[PDB]
Amino acid sequence: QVQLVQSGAEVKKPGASARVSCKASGYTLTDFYLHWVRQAPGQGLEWMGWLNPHSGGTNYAQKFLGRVSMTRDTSISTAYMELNKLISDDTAVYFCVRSDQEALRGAFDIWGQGTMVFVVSRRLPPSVFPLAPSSKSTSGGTAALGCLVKDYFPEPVTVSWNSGALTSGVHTFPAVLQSSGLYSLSSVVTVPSSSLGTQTYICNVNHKPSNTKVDKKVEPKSC
Amino acid sequence: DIQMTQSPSSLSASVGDTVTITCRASQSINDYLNWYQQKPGKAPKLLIYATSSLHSGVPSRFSGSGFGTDFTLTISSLQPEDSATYLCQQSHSLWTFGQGTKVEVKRTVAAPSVFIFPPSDEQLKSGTASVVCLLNNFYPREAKVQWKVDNALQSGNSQESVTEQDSKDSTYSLSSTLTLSKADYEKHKVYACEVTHQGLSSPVTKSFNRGEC
Amino acid sequence: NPNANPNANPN
Repeated sequence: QVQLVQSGAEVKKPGASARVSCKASGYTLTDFYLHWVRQAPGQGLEWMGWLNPHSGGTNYAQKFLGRVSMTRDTSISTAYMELNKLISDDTAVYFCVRSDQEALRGAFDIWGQGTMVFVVSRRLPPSVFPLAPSSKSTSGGTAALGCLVKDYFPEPVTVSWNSGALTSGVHTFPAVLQSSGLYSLSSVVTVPSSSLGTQTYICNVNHKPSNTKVDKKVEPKSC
Repeated sequence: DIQMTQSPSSLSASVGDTVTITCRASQSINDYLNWYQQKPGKAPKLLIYATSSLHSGVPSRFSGSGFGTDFTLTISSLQPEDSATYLCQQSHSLWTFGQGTKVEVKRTVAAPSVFIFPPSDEQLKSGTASVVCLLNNFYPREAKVQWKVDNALQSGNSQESVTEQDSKDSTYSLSSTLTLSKADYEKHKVYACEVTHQGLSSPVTKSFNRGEC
Repeated sequence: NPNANPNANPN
């Protein structure tokens, strides 16, 4: 179908530059204005500017003038955004998004999936501890288990279970800020209590800011 | 730049209710006003453009009105999958988004299932001990967790986090984590989380004895 | 109060 497909996350030091690519699929890139919009954690969306992919012309928000470049390669239907002189406040999800100036009066109908840009100076990889299932976490045929992801910085961690094969019943909680200034969260899942003897449950914790990954097998405890 | 504000910032309503969200612009945008739905971890989806036109695929439950600097999004016959943030956006002179209005969809009361997790041996090697209490799939969002260590009520050593509302069943889940020093943890026997909630006629206590796990 | 954004798509 009609979509915009973006490149993967960027981990950058302050003062560096972040590059995001955006590929048009199912429509002709040069037929529509291509916008960049970012969303910092806990905040609303912020329009950065647009690219005319036909002409190469642009219109940048004044906030980003001198810092942002929007370009494209029409031969591979791909647009690019580069943001220079990164600061911590640039940590955000960056979307490319098409507008329709005719039929939709400037509205934004096709959005990319977003690209995370992490501006990282200090970093601490997470400690990952099992939340073991037991009789104390079993209720009416259901057992709960999980992983505690403690003492990391900065955000975010992402957590999958069984390498993405287990998603039903997973709750990965919003992080809390500890008094230390480090973050912590838990990811939990409910499964049939009958499954504890035959299924293995492994939480996969990715902390891109520190380029670390931790897998932890969660086994039952004898209470 | 044109500034956008929305009111209220959050609201709660039952299935079948009609809710209205207002959007204001700092100067006139004629009818170049669009509405989007955003769920956590997703890109926004276009709902309405040019103040009142429904984008392809959007039910007539969604309605828009207004002009100049004042606009309304109306959701009639609210559905569970409507639990989300609704954002307005001007497209008259550059583009500006409102900060969003959070919409919670009420459902029948659902008491939490309660689960407790003792600290791992691996964490005890780090010098701390965290005990986790999970309250699963409940509504409404208000719940209280009280920690008790050998029947003494705790305060000041726990942290709580709540999930976003589920788009399918309209429930929440909640974690409460009690963190002690290892030295303090090893000096006590019974660890308990005591849960209260509209759906519970008396508190639910889950507990364990240290060393038994 | 005319809009300041483009009235046509690039094509």
